[PDB]
Amino acid sequence: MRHLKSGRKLNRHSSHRLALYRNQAKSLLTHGRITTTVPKAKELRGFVDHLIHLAKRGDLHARRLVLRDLQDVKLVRKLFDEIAPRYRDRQGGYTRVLKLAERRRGDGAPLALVELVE
Amino acid sequence: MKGILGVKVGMTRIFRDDRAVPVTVILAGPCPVVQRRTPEKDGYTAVQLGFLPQNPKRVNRPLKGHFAKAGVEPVRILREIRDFNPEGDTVTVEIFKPGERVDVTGTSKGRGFAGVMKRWNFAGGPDSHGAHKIHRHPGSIGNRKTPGRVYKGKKMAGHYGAERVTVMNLEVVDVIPEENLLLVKGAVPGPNGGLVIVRETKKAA
Amino acid sequence: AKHPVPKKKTSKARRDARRSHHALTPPTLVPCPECKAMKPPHTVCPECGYYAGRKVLEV
Amino acid sequence: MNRGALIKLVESRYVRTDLPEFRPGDTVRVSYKVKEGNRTRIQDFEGIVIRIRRNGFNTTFTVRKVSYGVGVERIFPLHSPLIQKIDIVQRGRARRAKLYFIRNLSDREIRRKLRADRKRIDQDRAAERAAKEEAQK
Amino acid sequence: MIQPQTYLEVADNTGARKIMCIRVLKGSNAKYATVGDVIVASVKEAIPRGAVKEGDVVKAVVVRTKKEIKRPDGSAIRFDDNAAVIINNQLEPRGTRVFGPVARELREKGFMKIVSLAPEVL
RNA sequence: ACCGUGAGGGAAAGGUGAAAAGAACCCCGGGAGGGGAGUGAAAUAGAGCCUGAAACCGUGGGCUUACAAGCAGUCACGGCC
RNA sequence: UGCGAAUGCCGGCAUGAGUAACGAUAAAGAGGGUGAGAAUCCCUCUCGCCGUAAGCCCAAGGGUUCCUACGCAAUGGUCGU
RNA sequence: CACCUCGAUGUCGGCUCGUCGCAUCCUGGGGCUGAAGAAGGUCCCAAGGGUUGGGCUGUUCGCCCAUUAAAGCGGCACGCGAGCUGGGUUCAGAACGUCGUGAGACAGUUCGGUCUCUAUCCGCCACGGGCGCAGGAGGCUUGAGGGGGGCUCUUCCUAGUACGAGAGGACCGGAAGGGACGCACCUCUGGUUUCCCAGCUGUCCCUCCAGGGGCAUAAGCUGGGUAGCCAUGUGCGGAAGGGAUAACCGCUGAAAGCAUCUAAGCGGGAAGCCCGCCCCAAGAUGAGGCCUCCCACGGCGUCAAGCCGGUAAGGACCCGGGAAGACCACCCGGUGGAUGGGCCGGGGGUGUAAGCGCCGCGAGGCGUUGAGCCGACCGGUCCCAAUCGUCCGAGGUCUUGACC
Ligand SMILES: [Mg+2]
Ligand SMILES: [Mg+2]
Ligand SMILES: [Mg+2]
Ligand SMILES: [Mg+2]
Ligand SMILES: [Mg+2]
Ligand SMILES: [Mg+2]
Ligand SMILES: [Mg+2]
Ligand SMILES: [Mg+2]
Ligand SMILES: [Mg+2]
Ligand SMILES: [Mg+2]
Ligand SMILES: [Mg+2]
Ligand SMILES: [Mg+2]
Ligand SMILES: [Mg+2]
Ligand SMILES: [Mg+2]
Ligand SMILES: [Mg+2]
Ligand SMILES: [Mg+2]
Ligand SMILES: [Mg+2]
Ligand SMILES: [Mg+2]
Ligand SMILES: [Mg+2]
Ligand SMILES: [Mg+2]
Ligand SMILES: [Mg+2]
Ligand SMILES: [Mg+2]
Ligand SMILES: [Mg+2]
Ligand SMILES: [Mg+2]
Ligand SMILES: [Mg+2]
Ligand SMILES: [Mg+2]
Ligand SMILES: [Mg+2]
Ligand SMILES: [Mg+2]
Ligand SMILES: [Mg+2]
Ligand SMILES: [Mg+2]
Ligand SMILES: [Mg+2]
Ligand SMILES: [Mg+2]
Ligand SMILES: [Mg+2]
Ligand SMILES: [Mg+2]
Ligand SMILES: [Mg+2]
Ligand SMILES: [Mg+2]
Ligand SMILES: [Mg+2]
Ligand SMILES: [Mg+2]
Ligand SMILES: [Mg+2]
Ligand SMILES: [Mg+2]
Ligand SMILES: [Mg+2]
Ligand SMILES: [Mg+2]
Ligand SMILES: [Mg+2]
Ligand SMILES: [Mg+2]
Ligand SMILES: [Mg+2]
Ligand SMILES: [Mg+2]
Ligand SMILES: [Mg+2]
Ligand SMILES: [Mg+2]
Ligand SMILES: [Mg+2]
Ligand SMILES: [Mg+2]
Ligand SMILES: [Mg+2]
Ligand SMILES: [Mg+2]
Ligand SMILES: [Mg+2]
Ligand SMILES: [Mg+2]
Ligand SMILES: [Mg+2]
Ligand SMILES: [Mg+2]
Ligand SMILES: [Mg+2]
Ligand SMILES: [Mg+2]
Ligand SMILES: [Mg+2]
Ligand SMILES: [Mg+2]
Ligand SMILES: [Mg+2]
Ligand SMILES: [Mg+2]
Ligand SMILES: [Mg+2]
Ligand SMILES: [Mg+2]
Ligand SMILES: [Mg+2]
Ligand SMILES: [Mg+2]
Ligand SMILES: [Mg+2]
Ligand SMILES: [Mg+2]
Ligand SMILES: [Mg+2]
Ligand SMILES: [Mg+2]
Ligand SMILES: [Mg+2]
Ligand SMILES: [Mg+2]
Ligand SMILES: [Mg+2]
Ligand SMILES: [Mg+2]
Ligand SMILES: [Mg+2]
Ligand SMILES: [Mg+2]
Ligand SMILES: [Mg+2]
Ligand SMILES: [Mg+2]
Ligand SMILES: [Mg+2]
Ligand SMILES: [Mg+2]
Ligand SMILES: [Mg+2]
Ligand SMILES: [Mg+2]
Ligand SMILES: [Mg+2]
Ligand SMILES: [Mg+2]
Ligand SMILES: [Mg+2]
Ligand SMILES: [Mg+2]
Ligand SMILES: [Mg+2]
Ligand SMILES: [Mg+2]
Ligand SMILES: [Mg+2]
Ligand SMILES: [Mg+2]
Ligand SMILES: [Mg+2]
Ligand SMILES: [Mg+2]
Ligand SMILES: [Mg+2]
Ligand SMILES: [Mg+2]
Ligand SMILES: [Mg+2]
Ligand SMILES: [Mg+2]
Ligand SMILES: [Mg+2]
Ligand SMILES: [Mg+2]
Ligand SMILES: [Mg+2]
Ligand SMILES: [Mg+2]
Ligand SMILES: [Mg+2]
Ligand SMILES: [Mg+2]
Ligand SMILES: [Mg+2]
Ligand SMILES: [Mg+2]
Ligand SMILES: [Mg+2]
Ligand SMILES: [Mg+2]
Ligand SMILES: [Mg+2]
Ligand SMILES: [Mg+2]
Ligand SMILES: [Mg+2]
Ligand SMILES: [Mg+2]
Ligand SMILES: [Mg+2]
Ligand SMILES: [Mg+2]
Ligand SMILES: [Mg+2]
Ligand SMILES: [Mg+2]
Ligand SMILES: [Mg+2]
Ligand SMILES: [Mg+2]
Ligand SMILES: [Mg+2]
Ligand SMILES: [Mg+2]
Ligand SMILES: [Mg+2]
Ligand SMILES: [Mg+2]
Ligand SMILES: [Mg+2]
Ligand SMILES: [Mg+2]
Ligand SMILES: [Mg+2]
Ligand SMILES: [Mg+2]
Repeated sequence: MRHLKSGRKLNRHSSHRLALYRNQAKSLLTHGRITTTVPKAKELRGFVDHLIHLAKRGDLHARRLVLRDLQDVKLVRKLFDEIAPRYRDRQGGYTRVLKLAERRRGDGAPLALVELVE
Repeated sequence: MKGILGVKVGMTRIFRDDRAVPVTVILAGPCPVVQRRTPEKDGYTAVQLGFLPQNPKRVNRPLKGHFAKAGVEPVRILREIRDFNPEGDTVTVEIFKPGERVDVTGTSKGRGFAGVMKRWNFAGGPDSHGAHKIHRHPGSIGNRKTPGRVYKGKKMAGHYGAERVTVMNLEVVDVIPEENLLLVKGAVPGPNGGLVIVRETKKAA
Repeated sequence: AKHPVPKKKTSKARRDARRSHHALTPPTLVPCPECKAMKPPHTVCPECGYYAGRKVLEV
Repeated sequence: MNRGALIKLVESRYVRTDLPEFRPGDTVRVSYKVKEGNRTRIQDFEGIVIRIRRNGFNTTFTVRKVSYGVGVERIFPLHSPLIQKIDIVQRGRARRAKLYFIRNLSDREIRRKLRADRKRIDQDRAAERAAKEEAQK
Repeated sequence: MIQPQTYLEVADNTGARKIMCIRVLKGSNAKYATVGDVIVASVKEAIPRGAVKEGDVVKAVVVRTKKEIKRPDGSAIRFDDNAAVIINNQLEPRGTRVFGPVARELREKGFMKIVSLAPEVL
C-alpha cells in the first residue's frame, strides 16, 4: 500500500540514499549541468534548490547548515558568491530537468539533464 | 427518497449535551438537476444530479444545455437518485434536518493486492515453533479427490478496497446551509476529497 | 528438477497463443522543431533540441 | 473547492480561548464538570501535565498525580466545554516535549528534575502585577 | 483490559494481596474485563489469617486498569495498576474498607457501597 | 582428448571441383556477413562446401476460426479457393 | 534381411520460457578521456567496505598465469575498447 | 472380502481453511404432559446463524477448572503434509523389563533421530488484452442472474400483577444496555512513523577552537514524533416490513343424517423459504435502455458484402501526477494550466539553533529565544517541468409492416 507518502527510495538504504543526494549535489554545484537517470534527477531538484535558497540567506548559520550536506569549504564559497546571487530575485525553480531521447545501452536506463536554471 | 452528491471533507469531534460527537464533514454542494427520466421513456424514476461546477469547457460536444440549467456542465453529473423528485430545481443540503439518519455511499480506500489476512482476517500461521515460510498464508484450500476442486467463492488474496461501500443509518449531527456543509457522525467510506452520495435511510424509507 | 513440473509438452498452438501479446510497439516519434529529423516527444531532440533550456547543442 | 481544512476549521465554533498558558512540565489544577450519579459537581484534578497533543481544535493534554498511593493520569481536550476553568499552580522546566519518563520515577527525584521555571514564574506575577494596575486607573 | 491470566492488586482489606483473573464474567465469550466488570480469579497471594486464603477461587470487580478508560465527554482516565475488590455472589464487597481511587464507572455500573467506601472517585 | 590418486577407463571426428580456376576490384560494415563483378558444366559445388531425408524454426499465399466442449477422426451434405 | 515402444543405444531438435537465475545486502555518484560502439576500460573528484585484513612476507601446490605491443570470435554468468 | 493402486494412492494428532448432512446442542415455531406458575420431561417442524477460555496427556477421546443461550453428532482419501507442523507411529544409536545358549526379538517402555526454492493443464482469487454487441462517438442507466448478510444474552416497565398455602413467579406487550462476529473509518484513545527534531558514547575526519560530517544495521544508541497504514480506538449492520409455507391451530364441510381442519374450498402459523437491505452484474451472443454529439465523402466494388484514402464527433500516443495500482486498468492534470517540484503562509513535530554578551577557575549556567531546524498534512504562488506535435477514427446490408 503505502499511500500519500513522499520521497522515492532509490533501491538504497537510508544512509546510502542520503549520501547519494549529497554527492549529486556537489557534482551539480560544480559543473552546473549533470546527466543522470530521470528519477534520480526528479528527486535532485528539491535537494539542491533548498541548498541554494539557503545560500540566498547568506547568514553564517545557513552556511554551516549547507556544510552538513556539501562538506567542502570552497564550492560553498562558490555557491555563496557566484551561484546564490544569480537568483536573488528568483524565488524557487533554481533548477531544470530536461529528459534525453537516448537510453543508456545495455541497461536501457532513460536519462535526463539537470542544470542550474537561468 | 431524497439524495444528494458531495465530497468527504474531513473528520472532527463536536461536543453536544456535554458529550463528544465524532462526525464526518461532507460538503453536499448545490446539485443542479440536469435530467429526470420517468416511467415515460425510461421505466423508472430518478434525477441526474451534476455536482462540482468547474470545467473551463473541457466539456466537448456531449454537453447538455438541453436541460436549461447546465450552468457550465459539472465534473461529475454521474449518478441519479432513483425514486426522487426534488423541489423542482437545484437540490441542496436543505433536504436534511438534524436528527435524520442517512445512508452514505462511498468508494472505499484502495489497498491493491491484499493478502488473505486483511482481505479476509485469516489467522495465518504461527510465527515460531514449526513455522516455515507460511506465516501469513491461507493454509489448506480444499479436500482430497472429492470434490477435487476449489469452491466458487474461495476467500483468497486479491485486489481489495477501492470499491463501492455504503455505511448505513448515520445520524445527521448538524447541517450548515450557508456553506453547503453536512455533518454526519462517524464512518463515511473513501478518502477525503473523494466523491460520496448521501441518501435517505432504509430503516424507514 | 524438483516438485511441480509440466504434465504435458505444450503444443505449438498453445505456446504461440501465449505469445499473442508479445508483439512490439514502434516508438512514438514527432517531427523536430528546428532540425528535420524525427525524435521522441518531450525529449531534448538530439540535434540542438530546444531554445530556453540548453539544447545539448550539436552546434 | 480547495477550502479543505479551513472548512473543517469552520465547524470549530467550540474553540475556546478563556484558558491559561501552560506547558508540559508545569503543574496545573483543572476543574471539570462531572455527572456523579444524577446530580453534578465541579470536581477538581491537580497534577503535573505529562503531555500536550497539538492538533488545532481537539488538541489534548494529559495530567498525572498520585491519588491515595496510586498514580492517576487524566486526559482532557484542551477545548472541552466541561472544563469550567484551569489555574496554573506552578511552572516547571520541561527540557523535553513529552514527559512520560516521570512514571517510573515518581518520588522526590521527579523534583530536582522538574525545577520551577523562574523565567516563566517571574512572568505571570509581573504579568498580573501590570494587568492589575493598567486595569483600574 | 483485564484477561484470564492477568494479575490484579487487591484494593480492599479482605485479606488478599494478589488475585489472578481466571474468567471474565460477561457474555458467552468476552475477551477483556474493564472497570465495573466482574471477574473470577484465584487468590495468588494473601495475608495470614485474613478472610480469604491462597488458592481460593473468588469473584471480584475491576476498580482500576492500566489501559485507559474512555468517557463519552471525550476525556480518559488511567491508573498505574489493575486492581479489584473481592465480592460475594450478591456482588456485595466481602471485606470492609477499600483502598485507593476507583473509576466513577463503578457507580454507573451499580456498585454503590464500593464507590462510597472509596477514599477518592476519579 | 577427457575421466580417475592409481591400477584403469576411454570418445568424438571422412567427402568443394575434372581442375583452386578457393572469388582481383567496387558497395554497405569496426569486423562478421552480404550485394555486384569474376571462375566453373554447375556456386541453394563458396570452403560451417557431394547428395541433403525427418523432427524442429521461419516468411508468403489459399481455406478456416472469437456462444462453443474435445482420442481430434470419420460419414454426409453444403460454402469459399 | 523389414522396428514404434525394451525408464532401450547414439545423435539432432523440441516443451517448460523469454520463465528461475546471473553466486554473499561492503554502495554507489558525476566529470573528463578513448572508441564503430561505454553503467562495465582509463583518469579526476565525492561516497562506502576491510584493517590479527579483505594489508604484507614465507612453504606447499600451480607452471607463463609475469612485463609490453597489437587484438575481442570464443572464455568473462550482462557489456566490454 | 482381496476388486484399481506395490516402474509408490505419504500413515495418527495438532494448525490453517473450510464446506456439506441433520439422526438438532442452542436460538425460532409447535403437540402431549403424571404441564398451577416458573422450571422440566417427551415427541414433531426447523440446517439461518451460533456452537467459549483453560489444566492433564503426542493423543483422538476422555476427566477436570471457570464460564455459557448452547459447549451437537457426523461426512468430505478417519477433508486438508506439491498448505505448515512432526509430539505419536515408523529405519540406522542406546537403555530397561521380558524372551532366546546365541545373533537377536517385543500393538512393551525409554532418550535421540535429513518433511524436497520454480505450478504445464484443470480448479480458485484477482487484473487486463482482443473481437463481438451490423453507422460511429461521449455520458447516464435498467437488473436477468449471482454473491454478501442471517447469532444471541442480561436488566427494567408491564407486575411482584395472572398462577400458588407459601416459596416462587409467566404469557403478551414495551425500554435500555451487552458478548462475539461483519463492513467502513482516523475525530478521539493507542501503535508504528529508515532520518521529522533533540540528546549521548567511541573513533576518524573538515579546520586549531567553536561548529559539524562518516561509521558503529541493512536506523550506532537513546528520548520523542506529523501524514499515511492501523486496533486496543470510532461509526454502522443482523432488521423492520410484504408474501408464500412447516409442524401445528382453526373456519366451512360431505362421503358416512351424526361427526371430522379436508376429500372441494378458506383463515392463521417458524431464527427457516421468496422478496426486502448491501455488493456484483447486458459476453443477459436474449450483448437492453435513455440523453447528447458527428454525419450520410473521394475513387474504385459495373451487380452480392466490399477496397483505399483522407476526415467529422471523439479517441489514443506522449508528458505531470494520484489514499488508483505488481504490469496493465482506473482517476485527475497537460500553459485557454495550480499536475508534480521549488518558494511562501498555516498546521505538526521537536523543545529555547548558531553567533554574541554576562556569571563561573571549571564542568557548565543565564539572556537573546518557544529560538532554530523542520517528510508526507491545508492552501497560495507560473520560479522549474507538463514545449512542439503524431497517429486512429463514421458516411450506415438486406427483408418486412406502419407513417409524410
Ligand atoms: Mg534491483
Ligand atoms: Mg548506516
Ligand atoms: Mg492503494
Ligand atoms: Mg477485512
Ligand atoms: Mg482482528
Ligand atoms: Mg480469525
Ligand atoms: Mg490460534
Ligand atoms: Mg499471528
Ligand atoms: Mg522445520
Ligand atoms: Mg520464518
Ligand atoms: Mg494434498
Ligand atoms: Mg505456429
Ligand atoms: Mg497452599
Ligand atoms: Mg583430472
Ligand atoms: Mg590425470
Ligand atoms: Mg559432410
Ligand atoms: Mg576431390
Ligand atoms: Mg572424382
Ligand atoms: Mg566503408
Ligand atoms: Mg561476395
Ligand atoms: Mg555471380
Ligand atoms: Mg559463365
Ligand atoms: Mg544450378
Ligand atoms: Mg552469391
Ligand atoms: Mg541443389
Ligand atoms: Mg548449405
Ligand atoms: Mg552441388
Ligand atoms: Mg551443415
Ligand atoms: Mg562428385
Ligand atoms: Mg550441401
Ligand atoms: Mg503463415
Ligand atoms: Mg447462450
Ligand atoms: Mg460464431
Ligand atoms: Mg477449451
Ligand atoms: Mg472433431
Ligand atoms: Mg466438401
Ligand atoms: Mg510392437
Ligand atoms: Mg526409442
Ligand atoms: Mg553437430
Ligand atoms: Mg511460469
Ligand atoms: Mg515470475
Ligand atoms: Mg528474477
Ligand atoms: Mg548480487
Ligand atoms: Mg564521456
Ligand atoms: Mg572520436
Ligand atoms: Mg560512473
Ligand atoms: Mg563514466
Ligand atoms: Mg558493478
Ligand atoms: Mg613453486
Ligand atoms: Mg597462456
Ligand atoms: Mg597482466
Ligand atoms: Mg591494450
Ligand atoms: Mg570477446
Ligand atoms: Mg564480445
Ligand atoms: Mg560476454
Ligand atoms: Mg560465471
Ligand atoms: Mg576499439
Ligand atoms: Mg488384489
Ligand atoms: Mg479371487
Ligand atoms: Mg506412475
Ligand atoms: Mg506420484
Ligand atoms: Mg428421536
Ligand atoms: Mg427449539
Ligand atoms: Mg410452564
Ligand atoms: Mg415442550
Ligand atoms: Mg427433523
Ligand atoms: Mg502436554
Ligand atoms: Mg469434543
Ligand atoms: Mg484417554
Ligand atoms: Mg472445552
Ligand atoms: Mg466438520
Ligand atoms: Mg476409516
Ligand atoms: Mg486423514
Ligand atoms: Mg511435509
Ligand atoms: Mg496431518
Ligand atoms: Mg519423532
Ligand atoms: Mg525433530
Ligand atoms: Mg538369558
Ligand atoms: Mg514393531
Ligand atoms: Mg519422546
Ligand atoms: Mg540433541
Ligand atoms: Mg521416540
Ligand atoms: Mg515442496
Ligand atoms: Mg487438466
Ligand atoms: Mg475484457
Ligand atoms: Mg443485435
Ligand atoms: Mg436479482
Ligand atoms: Mg447466500
Ligand atoms: Mg438472494
Ligand atoms: Mg451465507
Ligand atoms: Mg419475591
Ligand atoms: Mg393468591
Ligand atoms: Mg418481552
Ligand atoms: Mg443487540
Ligand atoms: Mg490525525
Ligand atoms: Mg492517532
Ligand atoms: Mg503518525
Ligand atoms: Mg563523531
Ligand atoms: Mg586537512
Ligand atoms: Mg571540536
Ligand atoms: Mg570512513
Ligand atoms: Mg569502517
Ligand atoms: Mg555498515
Ligand atoms: Mg545518525
Ligand atoms: Mg511512542
Ligand atoms: Mg476490538
Ligand atoms: Mg418475516
Ligand atoms: Mg408472514
Ligand atoms: Mg400468511
Ligand atoms: Mg365442523
Ligand atoms: Mg394452510
Ligand atoms: Mg397463511
Ligand atoms: Mg432475526
Ligand atoms: Mg451497479
Ligand atoms: Mg447497449
Ligand atoms: Mg437517463
Ligand atoms: Mg504511475
Ligand atoms: Mg486527459
Ligand atoms: Mg498539449
Ligand atoms: Mg502545483
Ligand atoms: Mg512551516
Ligand atoms: Mg539557552
Ligand atoms: Mg544560543
Ligand atoms: Mg571568564
